[PDB]
Amino acid sequence: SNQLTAYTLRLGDNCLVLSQRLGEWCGHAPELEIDLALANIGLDLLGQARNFLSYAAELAGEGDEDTLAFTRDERQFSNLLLVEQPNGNFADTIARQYFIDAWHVALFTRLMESRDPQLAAISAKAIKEARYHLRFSRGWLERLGNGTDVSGQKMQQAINKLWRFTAELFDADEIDIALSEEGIAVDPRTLRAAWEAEVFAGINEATLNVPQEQAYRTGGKKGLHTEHLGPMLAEMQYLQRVLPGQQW
Amino acid sequence: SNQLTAYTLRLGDNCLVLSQRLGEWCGHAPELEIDLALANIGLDLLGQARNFLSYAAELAGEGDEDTLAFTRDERQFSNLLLVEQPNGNFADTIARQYFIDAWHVALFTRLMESRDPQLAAISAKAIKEARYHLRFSRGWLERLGNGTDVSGQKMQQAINKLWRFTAELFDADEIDIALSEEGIAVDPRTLRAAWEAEVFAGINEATLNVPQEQAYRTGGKKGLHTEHLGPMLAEMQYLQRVLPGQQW
Amino acid sequence: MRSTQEERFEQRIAQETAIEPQDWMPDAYRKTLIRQIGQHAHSEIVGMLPEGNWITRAPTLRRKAILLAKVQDEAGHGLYLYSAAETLGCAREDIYQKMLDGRMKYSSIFNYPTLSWADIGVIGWLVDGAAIVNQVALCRTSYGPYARAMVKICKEESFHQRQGFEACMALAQGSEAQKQMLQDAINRFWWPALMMFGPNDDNSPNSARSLTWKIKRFTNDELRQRFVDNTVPQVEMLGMTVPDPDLHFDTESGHYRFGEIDWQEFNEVINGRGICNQERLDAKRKAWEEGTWVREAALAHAQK
Amino acid sequence: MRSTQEERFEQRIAQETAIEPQDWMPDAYRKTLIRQIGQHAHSEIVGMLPEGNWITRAPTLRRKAILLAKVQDEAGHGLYLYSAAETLGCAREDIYQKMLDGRMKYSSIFNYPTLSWADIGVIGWLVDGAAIVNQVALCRTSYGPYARAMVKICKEESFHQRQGFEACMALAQGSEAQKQMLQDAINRFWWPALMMFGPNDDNSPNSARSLTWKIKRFTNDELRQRFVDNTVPQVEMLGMTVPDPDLHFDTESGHYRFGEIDWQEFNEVINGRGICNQERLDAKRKAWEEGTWVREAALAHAQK
Ligand SMILES: C[C@H](O)CC(=O)SCCNC(=O)CCNC(=O)[C@H](O)C(C)(C)COP(=O)(O)OP(=O)(O)OC[C@H]1O[C@@H](n2cnc3c(N)ncnc32)[C@H](O)[C@@H]1OP(=O)(O)O
Ligand SMILES: C[C@H](O)CC(=O)SCCNC(=O)CCNC(=O)[C@H](O)C(C)(C)COP(=O)(O)OP(=O)(O)OC[C@H]1O[C@@H](n2cnc3c(N)ncnc32)[C@H](O)[C@@H]1OP(=O)(O)O
Repeated sequence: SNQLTAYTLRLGDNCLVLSQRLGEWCGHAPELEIDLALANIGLDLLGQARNFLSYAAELAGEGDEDTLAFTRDERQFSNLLLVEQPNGNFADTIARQYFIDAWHVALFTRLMESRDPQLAAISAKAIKEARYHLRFSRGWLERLGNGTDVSGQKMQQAINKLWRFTAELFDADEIDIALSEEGIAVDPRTLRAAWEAEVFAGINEATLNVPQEQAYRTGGKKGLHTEHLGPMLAEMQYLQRVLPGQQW
Repeated sequence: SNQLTAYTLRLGDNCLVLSQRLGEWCGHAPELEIDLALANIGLDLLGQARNFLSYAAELAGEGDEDTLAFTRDERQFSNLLLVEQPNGNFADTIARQYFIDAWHVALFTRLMESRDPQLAAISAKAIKEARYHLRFSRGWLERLGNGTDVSGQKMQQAINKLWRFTAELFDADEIDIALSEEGIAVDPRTLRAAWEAEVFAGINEATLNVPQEQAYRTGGKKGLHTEHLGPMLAEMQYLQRVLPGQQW
Repeated sequence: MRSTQEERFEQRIAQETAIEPQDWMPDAYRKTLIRQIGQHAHSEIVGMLPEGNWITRAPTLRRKAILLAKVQDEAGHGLYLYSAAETLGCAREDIYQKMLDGRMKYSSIFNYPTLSWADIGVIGWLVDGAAIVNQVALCRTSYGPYARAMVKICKEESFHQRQGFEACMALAQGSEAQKQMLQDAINRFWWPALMMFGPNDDNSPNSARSLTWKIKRFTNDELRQRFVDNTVPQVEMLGMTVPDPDLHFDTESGHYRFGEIDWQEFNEVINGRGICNQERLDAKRKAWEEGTWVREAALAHAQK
Repeated sequence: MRSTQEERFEQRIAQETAIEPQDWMPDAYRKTLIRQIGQHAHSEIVGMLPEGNWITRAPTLRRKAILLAKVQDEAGHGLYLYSAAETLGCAREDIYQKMLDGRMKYSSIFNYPTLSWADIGVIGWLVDGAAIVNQVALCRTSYGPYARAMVKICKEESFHQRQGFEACMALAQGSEAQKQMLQDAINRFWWPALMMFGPNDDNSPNSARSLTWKIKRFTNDELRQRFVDNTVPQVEMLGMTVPDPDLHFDTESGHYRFGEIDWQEFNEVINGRGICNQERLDAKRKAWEEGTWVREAALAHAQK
């Protein structure tokens, strides 16, 4: 149960934290249409976070999505390092979104075959949304990569800047492996082929290069984060920290 | 006593909030010498905040500088709107610093003649530091304003962007007036001549223009802030909010 | 003598025949609608900013999700209004630029800061409540594309306004600190919400023609009175007060009589000198300028 | 046969006659000191970033002020070390650029993230404690400008290290949550602090010459052993533990024997592949590039 709880929480945390980053874009996008699109994606991801976190609380036998989101510190958060990266320019945001949506598609496709019914059901809802997200992010990868000289350069740089964090997408620990052998979780190492098939093709189509740097950054799943997470949590949790134990 | 407490708290809050902004620059300056200088100024201002806040707590008969800094929300904070402005580029930071140091010099010069001994003593320490700050900020105003075309433009824009908040430097309310008639506080309206003599000359010397926009923004002293303060307080207070009532 | 075109138009208006984009219309009618629908669409866009200010800080995931859905809808509504304005021969890109330059207005209410989470529920409740009274009144505006866009918009907005009220109800029934938060948000937003309806009927240069052309179906003062009569019972349901010493029920007239609006403040705000005017326009100008390479990328990709 | 210049130099070193900037020195001696003093100065600069990360979040105004004073001192120490390095004929601007390009190193310890306030007290205590052992050992380094800069630096640093320990003592004597914070910070910083002393005496390419030229007065392992012997009693004073199952007192030798360092991690880190390497250099590169117009302004003003 402890393993299943932690696994579920990781997936919830990935979506929660990325949703937070997308929320910062509200009113700041290059076009009203993009503002609409980012709010929509952030809303889907928030919905997924609520689903995973709710199940995590139910598994643990205490708390709820709000105790989980607002009363854990950065050392207890278990999101991927990729989703806590700063928004940066629009290409930095597109790169991060594309890497994640490609992964979500690969993951949720297989997780809807989980032998855990609730995880399977949550995943069956999330995959429909992840497919929308991937069309949007891949569409923008192509438009920026194969746009102007300027946009092509920014998109390459965005990709290069984020690459080292992709290692964690296929990192497996004992929780992953144990649950995967029970047919409950997906072993993230087995997601590489599908993610690379999508992402390599997408970058190529955009007229860009796959970075040659070997990806090496992990630790988010173990509560070992970059220096970006603490400040995100200060902002996210402030009100709950000031006025704890209330209804809103 | 209530008026004196609020007046003292305003001065403390001005220094605390500006100190917070300067702290963000640490490690990010254009030169190691500038990093040194900004940390130094931020440290002086923090020292002043501790002095004013400590006296404010003593006047109120409860709490201390930490209860004041970490347990008040944005509607209770009484700093000038000018000191909560974002750092922006280096000129934005220099403009904000220069406007404030010129004001501090004018104010503390007169406040060391306060009929309140503790306010007079706090002011006698602060004026020595404010004089250092003014040399630094005015020096950089001149170097940027009368540097390159590029730096000259950025410095003008920085000045223009901040101008509307200077109205609050000479805004007097019933607390100001009542305490000033007792010879305890300085009536901020009477600071205009000295501040304008300094600032008008400095801008001219830098080969820049005094903005023609009539300054119109106030409210910080009444706890009516820009949307910048809330996020600053979330960052500043997080740990204290998470782990209240402890010793550090 | 009116021309036959002019006379026919007045007859169409009198018989409540909706004006469509291909119909003749007085040039002053075309222009006042480009003005009003364009500034209505500008308001949707700017209004995302005070609410967006709290998306990352909302106290529960439920309230955060509700707020994201609202803001996403506002964006969609801006799009509907730009489409409607474009049927009159204007260009979205052009009127948006006039907004950036301060050559066109957006709603006064969006120049006020969100200083607490309660402000968000109060915007959902009072501010959206005022927009609903005004916007439902426009479902019978004389220009068809505008009327039909109002129908669609009003169907969506009133749901969000109900959610705003429920967020305020949570504070009203919560701890003493939450109740004080709500009251303070009301104290700061009450009068600005009243100002959303526009100037008095004595000081409203566009009303003469707008009323005659059935663009405006109720006077600014009429709509504001209805809002006060409808909203005061909602304030009471929350156990809250209105920051108006002169508010009272007048049994003689069957209305709540309320105090004088600060028109000096109103005029400062609509002319760029309110609390957040500079910040709102800086933010949209920054988004436009920094997004330029993105728009140029999309254009260059389309062509290939 | 050594040349007379070479022989005279070896005789100066043996008699502990400080080498000064105008003295002949082997070219390899000049260069290893430009390397070591330059990277020492780089370390001062980069080390401002993990601590700066917490200046705006420190839990009390007292702890915030102490931390600001420390960081201000670090900047000053960087300046002293650049001055000292420049006496050897190098240019600060040039070696700083090599640091930005990853062509020169800075201390491994600064590639680790500050994930809690306890990390700050632990950096003040363990990390500064390790730098003090190493830096006091360099007060008798053979090159005069370097030795004298170490004297000045050590006089200032040991005060800040004492303040770091006191911040850790507050957590150690505080609530259960504060105690757990301290332990977790120790668990994450203990081994990285041990690595500050450098590789084992068997794997240290610069040691042969540095020891012979009395640049290095104690071996990496000797200094690390002294640090462990001195620090373990401080950990005990805090009522804390060391994340080392093999640490034990050996009465036979009179030393604490401790476990094996992860040299694979060490080598990853010093070669740019640690936890924060990319972030640290991005931050300094960003500061340099974005500050360019400021430096060009100062230069153009000076000339007028
Ligand atoms: C996104 C939000 O939900 C949008 C809303 O629904 S807010 C609720 C009010 N509704 C709207 O703003 C949209 C539809 N517009 C209207 O109904 C009308 O334009 C109105 C009632 C706001 C003003 O009436 P109108 O006859 O156009 O102007 P008038 O009464 O003569 O006012 C004089 C000037 O002040 C402007 N004004 C009036 N009230 C204003 C306000 N609250 N904010 C900003 N400007 C205002 C008018 O547009 C006009 O200036 P202009 O000629 O440069 O446009
Ligand atoms: C700002 C901080 O307070 C600075 C500190 O005081 S930290 C404490 C350690 N002291 C210093 O870093 C400053 C003075 N320097 C030294 O004493 C020595 O350079 C040292 C002990 C770090 C390394 O010994 P040295 O003989 O120079 O190198 P060696 O033992 O052969 O190590 C092999 C390589 O790894 C580097 N290295 C060793 N330890 C390192 C570490 N902890 N971090 C980064 N690089 C390290 C060496 O510089 C060398 O590489 P290079 O030839 O490219 O410079």
